[PDB]
Amino acid sequence: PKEIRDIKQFLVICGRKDCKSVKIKKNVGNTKFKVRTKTYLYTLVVKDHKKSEKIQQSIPPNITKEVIGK
Amino acid sequence: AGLKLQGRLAAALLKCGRNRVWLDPNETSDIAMANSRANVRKLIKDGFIIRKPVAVQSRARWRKLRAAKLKGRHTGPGKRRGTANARMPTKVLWIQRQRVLRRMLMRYRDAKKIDKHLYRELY
Amino acid sequence: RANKNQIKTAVRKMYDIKAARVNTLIRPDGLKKAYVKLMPDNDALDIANKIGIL
Amino acid sequence: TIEYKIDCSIPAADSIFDADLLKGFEQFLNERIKVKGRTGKLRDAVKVGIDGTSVSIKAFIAFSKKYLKFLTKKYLKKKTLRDWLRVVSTNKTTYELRYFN
Amino acid sequence: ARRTVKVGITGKYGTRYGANLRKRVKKIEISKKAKHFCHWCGKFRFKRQAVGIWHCTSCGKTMAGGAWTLNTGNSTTVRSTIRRLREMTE
Amino acid sequence: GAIKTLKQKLKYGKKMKQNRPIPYWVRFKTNSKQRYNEKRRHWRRTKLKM
RNA sequence: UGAACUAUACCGUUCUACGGUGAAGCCAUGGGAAACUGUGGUGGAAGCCGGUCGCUGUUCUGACGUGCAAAUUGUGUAGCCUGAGUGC
RNA sequence: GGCAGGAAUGGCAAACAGGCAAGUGCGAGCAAGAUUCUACUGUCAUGGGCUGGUCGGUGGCGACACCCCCUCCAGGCAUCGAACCAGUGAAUCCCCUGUGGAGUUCUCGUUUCCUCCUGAUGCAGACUCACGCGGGCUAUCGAUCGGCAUGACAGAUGGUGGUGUAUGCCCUUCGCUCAGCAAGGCGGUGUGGUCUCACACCGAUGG
RNA sequence: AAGUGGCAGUCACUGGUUCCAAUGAACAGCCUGAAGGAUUCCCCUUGUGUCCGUACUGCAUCACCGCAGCCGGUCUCCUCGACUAGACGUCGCUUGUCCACGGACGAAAUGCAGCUAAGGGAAGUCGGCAAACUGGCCGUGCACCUUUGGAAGAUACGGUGGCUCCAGAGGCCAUGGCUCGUGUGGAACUGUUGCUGUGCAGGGGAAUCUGACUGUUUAAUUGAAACCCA
Ligand SMILES: [Zn+2]
Repeated sequence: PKEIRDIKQFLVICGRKDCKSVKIKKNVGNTKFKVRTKTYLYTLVVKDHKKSEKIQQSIPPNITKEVIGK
Repeated sequence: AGLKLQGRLAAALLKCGRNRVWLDPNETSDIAMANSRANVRKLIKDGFIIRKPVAVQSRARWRKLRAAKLKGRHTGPGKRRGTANARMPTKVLWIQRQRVLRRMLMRYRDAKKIDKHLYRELY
Repeated sequence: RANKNQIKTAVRKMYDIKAARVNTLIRPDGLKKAYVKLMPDNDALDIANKIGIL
Repeated sequence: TIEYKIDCSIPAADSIFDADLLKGFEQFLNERIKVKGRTGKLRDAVKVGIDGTSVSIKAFIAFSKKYLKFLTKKYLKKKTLRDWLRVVSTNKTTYELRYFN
Repeated sequence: ARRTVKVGITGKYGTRYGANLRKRVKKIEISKKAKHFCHWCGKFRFKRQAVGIWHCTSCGKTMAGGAWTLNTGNSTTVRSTIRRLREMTE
Repeated sequence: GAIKTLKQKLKYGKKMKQNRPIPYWVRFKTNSKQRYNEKRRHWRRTKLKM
């Protein structure tokens, strides 16, 4: 897997035809977005508690946004 | 073989071994009607099959004895079986002595405490 | 002596189903067994009720 | 100054650890709580009180909770109630006296 | 302290093989093990790699000569005779 | 062990297939037929050369 | 016909506790006019020693000797165990 | 078919040597296979289709670093004995503090036992003066200054350039941080009907 | 911000050091350079990855060989805790197992095994055969002879527990906090003199013949003074 440097790289990865789904893990420490392109899972870790909400909004509506958190 | 299949499946599902698995003797019938790993899972969830806690190899004796030995209590000449070099090697004693003394000399050399001629002397 | 490719084409010809993958044993007696994993769109149960496996 | 609780409500509702087995337990604690490895040295370090159906250990000093579990198990053993009750951690700074299922 | 009197490097052989043979192998093995003088770099650095091969750890040179010593005696005289023969038939 | 040749595996499979008792209906064949299978191996008793 | 036991050569490859002892080389140092030399360490050699696995097979002329066994066996006793070692 | 190259026949032979690339849940679920199925997360080798102006360029004093096909020759990796010493890392093992569960409690024991975990992979990061593990090389300076020094258990070095210093440069074993990844696992505590089983909650991501 | 709880054996790597009259493969494959030459400008049986082995056993007490379900033999890998020098030996967690034809009767004689034995101490016997003595470690110390290396652990003497102390080595953070010698020496007390308390664990000395040594050997009666060696 690979990490994402920042949210603009996150968004350009989300804006690809080979990307299919974003998993959203809601941790106590942080919140991370796992984009499943082919050959790689791109994780973006963000610690802010409403930057995560704005990023989940930024995510285009064509992507399956699977929220994981237990 | 009455409950051998169930014991094997339970050992697998419990990650211990058939000698830590406890099959309820008052539920032998329902245990014998298990027939599958799914039903053994059900039985384990129901309590008719248990993972027995690992037996004890307590270390309190060794710990007290070790505290006393560090105090110097059971280390006399009547308790030593191996030669002094086999218990504590003279070579590793020399190695750590040389390292200690060279570290000390080199700390003193880095500071303006000794000349380099005095350093080489003592080295 | 069927290859996995032979088995793929033969499966798609007998029952027009796209095989996602084929794995093959030669079972002890000397028969050759084949698992044919269908594409997710296909349904091995909906195909078996045709073939007669029920 | 940490708080710790031992919840005796489950037995006190069934009249087993209800009336003054609780105060006997409190006195057991006042006897046996060890501070720096000594007994009777719990003055200005540990105060045991009772919020009714649950005992409350207030700790000015670095105190342990597994120690309280140990001492409640000792009191249950001395009162023979351990055959019927279990100490269970239901919350940090809290133990509870439950029944066996 | 001094650990032997006559036996030298031949202490490894202990009591075996005979005194007069341990003598010869001592004379040989002292040289086989010693570092010899490099007439190229001027340092006593030739280590015997194999039989007849001597590598200099400072200069890096690699020379062929001598089973147990860098230069045999016949080699040192052959160099001289060949030199003088070339000198005369220049 | 696990390592085999395809030829060896085919032969072992044929031996497994042969290791079978006579059908029940065979004794009743009018002209008195075989009663039991006299060519029947067992892994313990007799080993295959192979 | 046979080198599946077994003998040996080659190709590839494996295995070798724990100690004793203390060779060369080296460091400090005492003596001496010098050549040389005393002492304390370091170092870790050897078809070196004890000894485990292991291999071999001394002795009891033990067991068994219609055996566990057409050669094994002992709650023994022994040989070697860094090598000309060892197996595949 | 022409031209130009092109000594030295074709193979067999190692399931231990050479030789591309996969890990975890050892599970979704097995009665019985599993680095093979499965869910995730990856890696490798290789093919086809499509879209008057040509010695790749640059930075560094240097060790070097960065971004943007063809022939022949010279080398190298593959690649190689054994033993011994020292170092670092791994897992194992143990200790301290704390948690969760369990055993003992006639007396003592803040006690005894288990658990508290982290794989491949990443053109991710910080060091690499290994300021944790060490070799090589570079530049500057030019030593024994008359008592040579540096660094090692032992070696070992040094005007064929020591010590000291620095944008130092390189490679490698690691280790560490992040992603994988906590959702999993481990020790538990419960709810719901129950069923030919899903949910909830808690408990070191310690030194 | 981004080694580090500890240290033991194993493994890996690293830096070396020793040994050799021994120097410890090849090929495929891959890469770099040197010199030349030449230079039009995302999608596809989820592309291809086809073929064969894939159960279980496997130092087996029943899966192989030995006529067998034979105390024999048979290749490699991993390998915990305590005592200890320990991969010895003894016991224990994990794992696995209670299977070897059994039962009664204190169980004759004889036997095969384990032990003891007064007084004597080889008088037994071809012969000290067999068993016994000794046994680890620490300190002191050690003769003849010698190829100067050894002999040698010569021979020998003393000690060894438990507890309470006294000394004694290092490291990190910053001369205080913390970690900190199971590794040593001394002393006091103590005990029905006894402590390597168990398993384990040299008896020693003095000569003659002989082979120098180490190594080899008749699988299944001879291990030797035989063979080999330098
Ligand atoms: Zn030279």
